[PDB]
Amino acid sequence: RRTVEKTWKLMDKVVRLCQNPKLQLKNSPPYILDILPDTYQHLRLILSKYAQLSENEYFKIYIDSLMKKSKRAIRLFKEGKERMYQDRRNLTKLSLIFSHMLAEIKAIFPNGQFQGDNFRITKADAAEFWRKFFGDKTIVPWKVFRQCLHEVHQISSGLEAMALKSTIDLTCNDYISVFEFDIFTRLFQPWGSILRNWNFLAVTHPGYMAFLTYDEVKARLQKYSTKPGSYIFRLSCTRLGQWAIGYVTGDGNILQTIPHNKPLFQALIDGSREGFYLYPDGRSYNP
Repeated sequence: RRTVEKTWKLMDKVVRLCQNPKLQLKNSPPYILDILPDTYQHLRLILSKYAQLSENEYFKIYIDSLMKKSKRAIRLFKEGKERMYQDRRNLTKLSLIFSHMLAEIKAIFPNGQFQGDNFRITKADAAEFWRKFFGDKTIVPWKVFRQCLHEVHQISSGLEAMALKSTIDLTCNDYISVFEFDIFTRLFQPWGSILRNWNFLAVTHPGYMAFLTYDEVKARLQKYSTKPGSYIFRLSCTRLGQWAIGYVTGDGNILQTIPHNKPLFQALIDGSREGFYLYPDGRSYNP
């Protein structure tokens, strides 16, 4: 708790810094003004229930992530000055990453207790991969993983690795827990063509907006009312491991679907067929 008294303390400076009126935070997911507070409430849940907690390696890496994370914001509010109303956009990249650190600690410690030992990963192939390789593990550094990842699904170049590090390392801490893992496995399934989809999808596809809000997505496709068929897809902070599809109707309107649990790969392949998905990001060509 010694360092976490130092962890919360840092987090309060930050919620202290954000609450500034000159910031006009339009708290639309994520709400840096809630995720952070909620993150504390849970640490109380977690610390309530628990030296066994002390040796938890993920807890250590995690709180390390949180604080390392906390001070950067402040430092940010420092460097930035007036700019505070690229240093800003950075702020958002963060409230985002905190949003995820939220979800993960929530997932590894449900109701307040450690259950990483038993995370049930959604896709099976996916699960045997990790079990086989990591088995008992809950968190794994980046290099290690990539290496194993590599024994099965070869990674074309140092460039692409990091780019993938980028897509799997949410919390941004150079480690990959079963969670950051379990989400990405569900995002880019099926397990066999793992890296194949990812590349075709979130790397060269004009239709991959990464994280976005339902208001922004609409916002963007308001520039295509004129052309129904135009669509784009995204991830969601409020529901990680999930893609939602936005597109414009022959009614001129803008609709939003979320596949239940059919991959994006097919969805788009099909929706494009009923002539639903035809001009990725209002762009002529569509793969």
